[PDB]
Order: sequence, then structure tokens, then C-alpha cells
Amino acid sequence: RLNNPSRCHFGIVGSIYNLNDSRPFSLVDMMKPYNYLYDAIHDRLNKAIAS
Amino acid sequence: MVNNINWVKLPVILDRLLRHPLLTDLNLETAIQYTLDFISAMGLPNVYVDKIETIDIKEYRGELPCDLISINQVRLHKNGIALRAMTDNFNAYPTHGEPSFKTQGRVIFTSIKHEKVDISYKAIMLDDEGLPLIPDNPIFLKTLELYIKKEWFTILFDMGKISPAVLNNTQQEYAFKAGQCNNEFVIPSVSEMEAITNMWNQLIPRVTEFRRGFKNLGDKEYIRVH
Repeated sequence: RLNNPSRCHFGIVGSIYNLNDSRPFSLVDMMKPYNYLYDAIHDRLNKAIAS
Repeated sequence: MVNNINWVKLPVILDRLLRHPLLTDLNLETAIQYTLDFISAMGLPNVYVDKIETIDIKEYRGELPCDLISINQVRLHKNGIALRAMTDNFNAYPTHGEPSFKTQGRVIFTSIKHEKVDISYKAIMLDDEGLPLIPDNPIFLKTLELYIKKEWFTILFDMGKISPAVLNNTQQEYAFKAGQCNNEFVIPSVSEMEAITNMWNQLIPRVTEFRRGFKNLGDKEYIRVH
């Protein structure tokens, strides 16, 4: 930077998609409860189909 | 069946009958005949001994073992493939397939000319004497005792030596225990309800268990994860 000699970084650029200094509650994280419940009910479906 | 079939001799049924002073003229000879009528009329396949014998078929005919009572399956010896049943009316008869068998007496009638076959069958368990051996099940023993008490009292009622209320009680009590004895021998154990569970719950239905000796019948059906 033109005016700050201590301001530098590496090539690594990125971001966390979080809310208010927290750990990111991702799109998969908010859909993973309903995917785990879909796997449990379709298990009951498959044993009902079989018998 | 939940309980195991421990074998006892026929005179153990006579300690129980001769506790009744009207059944004191009973014999082993009468206990032998009334047991075999009772064993037959119940038709419990747990009372019989499973045997397997290989016999050779000469020309669509083979000689059956002497102790045979009911065939479980007949199969071929070299293949293991099982034989179903002869529905042909003109079987070994020429004019001018899937193999089969047919049994009438001590002769089996197959569809194959010159072949050895395994026969899995049921016989009666015998003693050191050539006499029947009965389960020690106090449900079996009680209702065999009530069977003989009902056949002896039926004779005595025809003679006029028994009240009609006495025979009606014996006919009722045999009638209850005969269903309790049927359910005692038929209703599966925990280990037979597991094989019944695996046959019943099948996503890809297994419909050819007769070709084997029903070997893979109670096997569990597995599905891969994908």
C-alpha cells in the first residue's frame, strides 16, 4: 500500500459467508436436517414396500 | 415349535391313564394303536424324524425306503435340482421336460429313466423295541391321554356304562387341549420367526425356493447402498 509499510498479505484471498463474527451457517447446513429426515422416512417406505 | 422334542417311551402315557380307575383295563397294545391314530390326526411335522436316502431309479421307478411316511422333497443326485410332481396321465408310456415324481406304495414313479435321486422324508422314531416314541411335552402327553380317555369313554357310552354328562366333559376337554397342542407345535420359535421374517421382507422377491431344498428360504435379503 502506498502509505502503510506494514500493510501486506499473501496471495490467498477469500471470505467466510457468516453472520456477525460467527461460524458460517451454510446452505447445506440449513438443509441437512431435512435431508437426514428424508433418509429416515424413505427407509420406512422401503421396508413397507418390501414386506 | 418353541420347546425341544425330548423323547419318552409309550408306557409313560399309561402312568397317567391308570390314575383314572375307569381306565384300568388299558394296555400297551391299546396305547400303541390310539397313539398312532392321535399322531396321525394331529399331523404335527415335528413329531417325525427327518431322513434323507439316495435311491436309484431303474426305469421311471424306484423302491422307496421301508420307514417312509411322508416325502419332504425328491431331488436329483447329480444336479441337486428338485422334482415337482407328476401331472402327466401317460408318463412312462410311449407313443408310436421338467422332471417329476409320483409315489403310491413302496414305489416312486419318476420322469427320469436311469438316475439316482435323493429323497428327504419323514419317519416315525422307534425304540430299542420296534415301537413308537412320543414327546415328553406335558401338553402333548395330556392331550394324548385325553384322546385315549375319549375313545375309551365313547365305547363305554355306547355300552351304557358312562353318563352322557361324563362323555360331554371328556369330549370338551379333549377339544380344548387338541387346539392348545396344535398351537404348541405349530407356532414358531424366535429362531423360526427370523427365517419367516427374512422370507416375508424381500424387496426383490425370491420365488424359486423349491429348486433348492428351501435352503435359502429364510436367508436375509441384502440391498447395496448407492
